[PDB]
Amino acid sequence: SEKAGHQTSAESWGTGRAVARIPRVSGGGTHRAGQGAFGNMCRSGRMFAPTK
Amino acid sequence: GKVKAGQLWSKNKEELTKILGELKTELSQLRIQKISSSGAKLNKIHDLRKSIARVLTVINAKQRAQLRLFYKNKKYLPLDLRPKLTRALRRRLSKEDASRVLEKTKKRLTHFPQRKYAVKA
Amino acid sequence: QVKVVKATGANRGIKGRPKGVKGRYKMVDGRMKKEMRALKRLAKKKR
Amino acid sequence: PSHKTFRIKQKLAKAQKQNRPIPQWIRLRTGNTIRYNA
Amino acid sequence: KAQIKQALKKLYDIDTVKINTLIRPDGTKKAFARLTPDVDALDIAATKLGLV
Amino acid sequence: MKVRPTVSSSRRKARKAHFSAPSSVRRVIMSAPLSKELREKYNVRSIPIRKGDEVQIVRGAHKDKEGKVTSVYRLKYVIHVERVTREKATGQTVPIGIHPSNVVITKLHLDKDRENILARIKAGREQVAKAKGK
Amino acid sequence: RYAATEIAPTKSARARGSYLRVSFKNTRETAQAINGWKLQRALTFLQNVIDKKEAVPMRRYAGSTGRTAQGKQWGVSRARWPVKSAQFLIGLLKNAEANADAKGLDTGNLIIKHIQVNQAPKQ
Amino acid sequence: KTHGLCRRCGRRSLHNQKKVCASCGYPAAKTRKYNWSEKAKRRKVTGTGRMRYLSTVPRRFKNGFRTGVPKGAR
RNA sequence: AAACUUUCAACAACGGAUCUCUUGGUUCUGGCAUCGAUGAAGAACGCAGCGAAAUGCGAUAAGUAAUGUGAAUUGCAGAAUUCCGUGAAUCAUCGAAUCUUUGAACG
RNA sequence: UGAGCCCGGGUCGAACGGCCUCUAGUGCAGAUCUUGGUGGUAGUAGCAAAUACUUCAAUGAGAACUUGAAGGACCGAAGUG
RNA sequence: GAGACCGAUAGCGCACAAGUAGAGUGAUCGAAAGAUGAAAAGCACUUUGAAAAGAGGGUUAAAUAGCACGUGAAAUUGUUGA
Ligand SMILES: [Zn+2]
Repeated sequence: SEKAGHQTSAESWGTGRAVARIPRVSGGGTHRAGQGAFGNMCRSGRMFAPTK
Repeated sequence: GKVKAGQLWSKNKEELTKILGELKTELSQLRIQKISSSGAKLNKIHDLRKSIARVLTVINAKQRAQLRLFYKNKKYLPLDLRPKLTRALRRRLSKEDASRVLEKTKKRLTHFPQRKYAVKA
Repeated sequence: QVKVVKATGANRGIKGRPKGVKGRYKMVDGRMKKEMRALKRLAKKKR
Repeated sequence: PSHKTFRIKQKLAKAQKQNRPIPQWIRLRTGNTIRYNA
Repeated sequence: KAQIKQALKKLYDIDTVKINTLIRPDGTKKAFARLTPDVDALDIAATKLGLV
Repeated sequence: MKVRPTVSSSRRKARKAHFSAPSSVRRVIMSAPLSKELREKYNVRSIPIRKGDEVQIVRGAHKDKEGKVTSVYRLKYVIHVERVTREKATGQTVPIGIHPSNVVITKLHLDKDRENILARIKAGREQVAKAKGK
Repeated sequence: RYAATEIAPTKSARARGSYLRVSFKNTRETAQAINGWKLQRALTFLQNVIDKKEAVPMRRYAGSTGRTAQGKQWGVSRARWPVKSAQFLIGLLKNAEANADAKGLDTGNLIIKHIQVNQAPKQ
Repeated sequence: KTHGLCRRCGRRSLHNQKKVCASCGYPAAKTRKYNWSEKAKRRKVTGTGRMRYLSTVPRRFKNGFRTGVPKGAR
């Protein structure tokens, strides 16, 4: 599905934080909050070159 | 404590009302005496509740049949008795109005209607 | 003016503004040390 | 507070009704996967 | 209160001096019916209510 | 091989239908075969099982043992045969769930409805046999 | 199942406790303290530990433990009194002694052949 | 607090000053909806509720919106 | 020598990887066209003998009428069904109804 | 040679493999990688101030912080009401 | 109705009482979580324990399957052996 991996709101925390420069889900009251997204190496993320 | 639908259909309005009143009185009394030692009395209460529903359904159905017979030959019927269908289907043109066509088109079709024919191989 | 904050201790892996009450802050890392060295070597090559 | 409405009182009663535990016979039904209240 | 008094009168033949109503925390109504001095509450409860 | 487009060879859909079938479909599924004597008596191969039938268990740990059906427990696709039980720890006997495909019917509970079912099955079988023969 | 599977079950007594809310490190230290002893000696020692008459040596998990003359019984300086672990081991040892009584073994000649403390799922 | 309960959508999102629901816009006849929030659209789209009557329509269509009683029924 | 640190093995722990499965998802194809003032979509509160959620229903409330099938439901408890019958069922179909407060919501 | 392949012993319970072609979401130590789990640090840092507690008896398997009585302290009507 | 698709960190966020629990004043954000066994046959009875549980005993082909349940790796840990 073309919407797979993109049905989330994530933004990179920044550069100077001692964490990987990866988009992270906003929020703050669930396990999903703060986790990486939008990447091929991230769990529950998009696959590399999605099949068409 | 079970009331039969066939017997209810056979019976008329006054007997139906009498049975409904008896069932309601029995249900009230047996609920009052049920609140202590609610058992097979609970089973009986479930039975009378279903029986009251059945009697009410029979009374309502007979009344609606009578009303439909009364409004059989009248232009406007109650909205409850008018067919539901769909809002669009109700708004839709009637069959007569949809099939009604102009007189000139009628004449053209009368005197030149699609013919039956075949072409030899 | 702009205060520089090391992302270590209580400041490591935090979402936003740390406890430092100031107008403007800047988080730093060793990853940024290497970025900074790359920027200066490019600048010196250009000059 | 002490001043409220019967509707909000009924809503609080319903909230408690959800905040009751689960029945053992529900647990013992065949094909059941319910273990505890969530 | 009028409906409760009428119901106790017509169904169970109970004359009540007064009725006090409250709504319980669960949402049902509770009615205290104080009866006439002529009738006996114990006798009525034993006869028509099936309560000891 | 399937031909009609309405039927599906989908394992997923077939298992979903089998495990979510209503009680009447479960009855049809839990149809069971008849004995040989009943076979040449009624010209019927199989019939849905019911509570009053006498059956012979011929598959499972219970080798060749007979008994009256006690209950057709349609929820988990099993039937209960009289005297085919196992003792719990407490010593109370609980019936063993047996399958209609594993049982065979020896004596059949008779009424108007099942006589009609037998007549319909026999009529179809004899009509097709006559059509094939001549 | 038990770790020591080389012991025939008809000639020995056993006891088990699982998901016990007591410190794993202290329980291991006191189990090593009572390991290989006779049952009465172990029971008296555990009661003395509860009463702070004797202390168990802390061998491996012994960070910053005060020194006590009681440790001289073990040739060590770091000794401590794990009261809770002592009570738990007393409970299991009494259960094992009761199992031995049921089996008919002689209680005066029993030794703690095997004792093991493992980590339970964390809470 | 700036948000009490809204009677139309049931969320604690009606402003107490503006008297407008921030979720559905209750005083307006239309239900608030924007195409940049597919998640909100699919949170409050048809099928997320009870389906009182739209769930009963298809069977009447299948039988053809036919009215009456079976012949010979009591 | 023991203890302690470390190496290997056996067994036992922690943890849930691997293998196997799948009433689920994803993609494609085919037939058909059907919401609402005759009150929709959505929200709320009630209803089961013993139910909180899910599901169903609306004071006729885990449902009524009708048609078909033909002997159940099931966790327990209590009743059935005479079985040579207008008839069990958390059955199916479904043309008749009941359908609380709101919500386009309309004293 | 090697990436690897094959067998034995133990565990386990329902499917799997060789060969020739086809096809690909096909091979990891790193990416301050993602998710989850687990260590050393470590039984370590630490568990504050509101002056204060004590004796007997009772319940209980178990009593410093559960109770009764007795003492010794405190809020001091702008109260610890 | 189908597939040279995916097979529980995959495939829709959701194979489960998932747009649920939860977070935010709000617009909104939004998870984790499948598998005993053919059949519960889900351990009667005895004993220790305050109890939780343990040990005998029993069901099962198997408890080296006990509803912390198919198989059960590594990291890490305990005991024993060298
Ligand atoms: Zn609203």
